[PDB]
Amino acid sequence: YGKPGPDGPDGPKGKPGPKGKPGKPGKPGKPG
Amino acid sequence: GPDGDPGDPGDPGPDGRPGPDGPDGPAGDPG
Amino acid sequence: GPKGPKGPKGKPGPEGEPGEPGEPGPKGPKG
Repeated sequence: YGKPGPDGPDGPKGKPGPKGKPGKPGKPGKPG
Repeated sequence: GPDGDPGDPGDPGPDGRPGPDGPDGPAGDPG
Repeated sequence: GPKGPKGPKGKPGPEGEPGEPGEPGPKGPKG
């Protein structure tokens, strides 16, 4: 029989990740 | 004999990682 | 002459894009 066939193509790109988590809460305000 | 057929497509890539954190909140207002 | 063996499976696709940025952090408590 003949030569082995060429490698198949790369798979498709995965889906985008989830939204990031919310930022860190601000520090407490100054009494002043 | 003839060359073999092309291989199957690879698996789908893994879904992406989570987005970057939101920006840190500002400090509270003064009293 | 028979056909050669089918080629290797493709490699895994690219990893997905990272998600969109998270929401802004809340303001700190008032002083």
